[PDB]
Amino acid sequence: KDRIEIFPSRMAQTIMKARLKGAQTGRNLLKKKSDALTLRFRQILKK
Amino acid sequence: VFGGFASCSWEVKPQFQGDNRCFLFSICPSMAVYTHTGYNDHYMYLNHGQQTIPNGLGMGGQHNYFGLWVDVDFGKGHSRAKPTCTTYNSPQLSAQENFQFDKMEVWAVGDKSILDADPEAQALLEISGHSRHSEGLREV
Amino acid sequence: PGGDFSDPVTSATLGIVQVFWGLDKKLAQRKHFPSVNWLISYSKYMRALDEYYDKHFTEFVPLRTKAKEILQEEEDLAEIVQLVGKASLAETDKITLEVAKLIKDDFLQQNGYTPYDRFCPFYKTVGMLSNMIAFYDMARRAVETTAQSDNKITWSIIREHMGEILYKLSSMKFKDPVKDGEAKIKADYAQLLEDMQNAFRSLE
Amino acid sequence: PGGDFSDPVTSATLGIVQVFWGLDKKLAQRKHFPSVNWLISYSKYMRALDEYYDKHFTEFVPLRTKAKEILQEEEDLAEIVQLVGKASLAETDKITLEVAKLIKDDFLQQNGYTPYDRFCPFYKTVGMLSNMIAFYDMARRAVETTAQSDNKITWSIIREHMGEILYKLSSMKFKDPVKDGEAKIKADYAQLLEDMQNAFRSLE
Amino acid sequence: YLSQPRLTYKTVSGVNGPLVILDHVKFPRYAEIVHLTLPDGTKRSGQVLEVSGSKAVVQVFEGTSGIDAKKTSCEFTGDILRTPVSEDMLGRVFNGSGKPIDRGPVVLAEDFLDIMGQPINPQCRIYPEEMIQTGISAIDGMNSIARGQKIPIFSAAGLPHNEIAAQICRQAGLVKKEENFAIVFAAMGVNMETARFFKSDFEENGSMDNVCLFLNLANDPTIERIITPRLALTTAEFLAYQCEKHVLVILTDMSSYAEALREVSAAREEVPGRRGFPGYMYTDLATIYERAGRVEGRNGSITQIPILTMPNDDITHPIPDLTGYITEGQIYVDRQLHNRQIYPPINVLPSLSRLMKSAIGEGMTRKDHADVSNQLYACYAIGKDVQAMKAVVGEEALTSDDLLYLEFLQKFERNFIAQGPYENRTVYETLDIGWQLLRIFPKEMLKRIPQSTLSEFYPR
Amino acid sequence: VCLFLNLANDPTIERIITPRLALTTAEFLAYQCEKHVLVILTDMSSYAEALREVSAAREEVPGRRGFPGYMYTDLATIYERAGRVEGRNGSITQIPILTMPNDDITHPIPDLTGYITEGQIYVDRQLHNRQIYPPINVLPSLSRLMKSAIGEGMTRKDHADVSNQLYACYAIGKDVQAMKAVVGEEALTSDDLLYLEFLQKFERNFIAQGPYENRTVYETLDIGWQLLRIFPKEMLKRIPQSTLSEFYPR
Amino acid sequence: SLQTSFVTLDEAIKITNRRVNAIEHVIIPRIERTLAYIITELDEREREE
Repeated sequence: KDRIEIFPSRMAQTIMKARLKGAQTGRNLLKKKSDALTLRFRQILKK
Repeated sequence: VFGGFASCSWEVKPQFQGDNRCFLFSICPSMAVYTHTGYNDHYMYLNHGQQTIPNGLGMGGQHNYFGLWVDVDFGKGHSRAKPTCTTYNSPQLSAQENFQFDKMEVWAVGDKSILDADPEAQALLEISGHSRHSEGLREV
Repeated sequence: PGGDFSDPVTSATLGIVQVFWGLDKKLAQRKHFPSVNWLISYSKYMRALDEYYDKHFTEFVPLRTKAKEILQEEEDLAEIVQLVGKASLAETDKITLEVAKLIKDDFLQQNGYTPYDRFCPFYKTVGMLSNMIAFYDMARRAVETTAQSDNKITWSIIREHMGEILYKLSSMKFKDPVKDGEAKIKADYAQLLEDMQNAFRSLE
Repeated sequence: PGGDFSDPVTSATLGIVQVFWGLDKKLAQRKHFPSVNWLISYSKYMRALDEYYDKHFTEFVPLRTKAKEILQEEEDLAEIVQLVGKASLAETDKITLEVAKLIKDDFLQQNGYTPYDRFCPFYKTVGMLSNMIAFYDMARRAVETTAQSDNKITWSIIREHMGEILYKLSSMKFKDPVKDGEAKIKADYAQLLEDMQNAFRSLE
Repeated sequence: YLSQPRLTYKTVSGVNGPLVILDHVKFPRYAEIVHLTLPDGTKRSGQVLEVSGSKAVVQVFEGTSGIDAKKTSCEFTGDILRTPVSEDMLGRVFNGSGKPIDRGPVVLAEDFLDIMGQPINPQCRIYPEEMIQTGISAIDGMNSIARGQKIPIFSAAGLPHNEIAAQICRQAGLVKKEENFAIVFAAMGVNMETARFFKSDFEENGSMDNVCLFLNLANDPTIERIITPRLALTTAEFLAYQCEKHVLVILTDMSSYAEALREVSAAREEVPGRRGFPGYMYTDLATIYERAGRVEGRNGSITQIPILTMPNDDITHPIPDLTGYITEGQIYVDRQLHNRQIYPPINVLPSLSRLMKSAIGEGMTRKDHADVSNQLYACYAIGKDVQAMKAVVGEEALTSDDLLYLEFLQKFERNFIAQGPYENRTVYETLDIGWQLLRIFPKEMLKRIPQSTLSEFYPR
Repeated sequence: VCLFLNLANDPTIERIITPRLALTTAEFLAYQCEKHVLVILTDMSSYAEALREVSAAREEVPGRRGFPGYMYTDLATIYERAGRVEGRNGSITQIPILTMPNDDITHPIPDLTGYITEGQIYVDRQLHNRQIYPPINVLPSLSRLMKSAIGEGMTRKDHADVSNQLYACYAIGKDVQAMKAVVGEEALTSDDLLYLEFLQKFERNFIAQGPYENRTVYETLDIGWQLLRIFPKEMLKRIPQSTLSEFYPR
Repeated sequence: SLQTSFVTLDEAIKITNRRVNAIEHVIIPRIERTLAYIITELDEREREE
């Protein structure tokens, strides 16, 4: 639960830097997709 | 050749469903029809992947003692109405106690997938490290 | 050293020994003892003890395959409850989350420096394992028989009416195998079965 | 060791060579064959070849500038096309996902044992892109001048109406460059252009 | 011949771990076997690791306890390590050094071959163009082995990769549609429970008359494990390239070979490369593996199945990363299939054999082999996606076509992958098991299978 | 009190002999003077950085994180000079003090100390920022001599059962708190708004003390049962029936 | 029609959030802590070499 099983090497450093970076791009969608849905959600309460 | 008729729709539920118009018949050994006797209302049955009650299609009798049963391991079943049946007064339909079949027909009388359902879960599955196992193997 | 299981004394031992059980990854610094670690734990004498098991205990090996099936299915589901959160769980799987919580806290976890658990005889282990796998079969019928129509017995309804019985399943480890008898412990395990069987006849 | 630019052999080759025909393993199970990536693959012989293309072929550099761009605007759409899914989208983007799809199955698609795709002559190679870029710019000029006036259209009124145009634009890769004549292939791509200039004048 | 008598030096000038150096040695060879005599009367054996002028160091195999600088005589044979090789050693059991441990005689040699061998001419090597059937459905149905291939079985510590190997040793054979087929089983660094199992399995089933067994235990010295896979291949390179048989070599626990090659090289104070293993390990694994394949002119072939253990299930370890650089596939014994009690627990999704196209088809097995295999691989790939997605999204999102890829997935893991360790299926009854599993789907849904073979084999 | 002070500008290789000069006084005052001794060895991290220093320029084979090979038996030279002996009425109780660098319990100084000493007391940074004194994380803390030093006839009947239950409620409600960060405050059952109730009352009424409270061993337990009345009787699954029938209802 | 588009956007927001928080507090910290162990254990393999 505390580490993803891989062993320390130079290649396995770039893959867990890409998977972290490939997760921060997913959260950046979902951080603003929720607020874009919250942008319509206030207007229904403003209706 | 044997089988049965269902009076209402089939619906996947543990309870015994159906009413008194459901009957069993026979064709190729002999031609006879067995209507209901009303001793019990254990008419139809349909269960789809549980572990404490049987999984398959069944008509007549009770649990594990059906008068006609088709199992989930397809191409198998039984008609264990050894003296006769209880709901239908119907005999052992097959030649053996537990038959095996290759042809089945279901005829009505009168009148996307889970892989493409959630686009956020396929986004969360790829983020959590779990792969896809199949690109270029399925259609769209 | 350091709670990491890729140290060169473990992976050198894995290629030598025949039985091996190791503590968990999460439960190494915090004491939850014993744990299992299914990624390296094994015993290659599981096939070499089946002539003994059917002779003297004769119903333990059907219990062990289900007791390994509840635990190997909760490790699948614990990653998804940490990600979804009990929402994509039909009620037949919310039981397997909870008998595996009941086995890893009461059956597997053994306080070896108490006088009532420093030695657990093998009838008491099977007696403790019989009463939980009987409970898992009586719970998972109480959900699956009332499922699609109303009176949907969930796992939630099972906890409110049988709150005193799941403590008594957690009370099966407090039996002392010397102060109590051998057929006194077995005379108090079957009464838990006859109250477990009478606790689902009130539900159906 | 599994497709990276972290090892000292792959990263110290790309500091020396000029062409990188960059291939990946993810883009291989599409049965695409080659496994071309066209995002990390480059060629730095575009400035040296600005004299061969402008003298002998005199048309190709602006089509090559556009065709690398249409396959790039598809990428920054395709993450939202997966997550959101084509629901509230502009109609100039639906061109650069359907014309862009026409490139990725009829221009960058190969199969090496076939009697049409073991040799691709270059005059037929620029002959296929001479029609595909013209269909892109005429779909763009249609959707931008008919965006405000009267009877505004989308893409889904064209591809149903011009389904027989999208068959001739998809049967360019299946014309055999080996049996057919040298000038038997350019006239077919010059007769098709008047089935692409007249066809848009059947909708407006 | 060798007529000159051998010098028995007593000039031991230093002991350092397993190494003994000498002095006043007259013209010492490289890798020349010496025969030490201890003071208490016992004998050992060694090998010369470095000469320098009149001084040679000696790597003693069996240990170094008792070797003093006064009374131990080293007798220099003047010859490299050559092993006695015969055709009637099919049916014997030798240890890691060539000594027989089946209570039998020492082998009467036909010709003393050298255990380093010779490199095979690439101008005299032929592509593997038939099949070794192995009895296991997941290795013959979907990952078919060509005669002359090198396909490692990757595994982990605790998985049944010994019972798999012993099942392959009993059920290997041609794809008959047998006097020139033989197994050479080498076990390096096994514990005592495994090498009694390998000995009590090949007499209990009568499959001994074609198997040579080179056992090498963990309590045995670490240098015998180095020279064990060069005895098993020199026996194999004799049986196929001189006696014209089809040999299958099984090298159980090749990860313990790389644990000994690290132990020998650390004794010589040499430089370590990636993760402690020597620099020369890529050319030392390929010294073993590349003694395989069919040749031109002879009518024999050598197939190799090495067997590894990935430490902590990390495929990126240098023993699997470098054996996937020289060989031609994987098998991937999986843990998640073992924990649900399936035998053999073979993960067909990461397993591959790069030479499957030249082992199947008309004349080899049957003309439907290449299309059943990659269709079962597609309905097992989709089935592993459905159950991965139905746990995260919920149970009520499954349509009726979607449950069908789970009826396959359960019946694939019970009728195709589940075998039982004494059930020997030929290839004609792996595909007839595989064809009644493809009839779970209707005809319109099998899109990986062509129509010209769907209209011959599918309807029953 | 007998103070051996090696300050920060005092020379480094005196720190090799400073815990040896202090413990030899202790083993004199306990085994020859029959006194009870409490030995306080603060910043044992500054022992090993002055031992790594002397082995660097000596150029031995370095071990884990550059610390020398013989670091286990060297801290075992120091920590093992403790305990009682037969026929002498004195004792040495040892409390060294460490600093884990970057709060890593898997550094070679707390991981090799935890293999020699009998339990450890963990001081964590997260409870320090939340103004808790003392900030003691009981989840990785341990006393390997607690099991035979408590019980009936030493402290009280229910000591060993309360601490095993106060462990399991803090260890569970720290997992529900990490489940509250995913599914939010709303999707929590009513027997899991009890485990978050415990953590607000465990680390303020039991852990958080104030530097001048002399809380007895009975006053600690009587705090520990009013935290175990947070739950109903049928969830204290680590406490048997013989002790729950007497100590729970008050 | 306005109170029936409320309870569709009231359920779709309360799932996305449990999925932004399931990355912020579960997935991304686990990928960061294995990064802080690769830069540590490879400092060790440079030091022994």
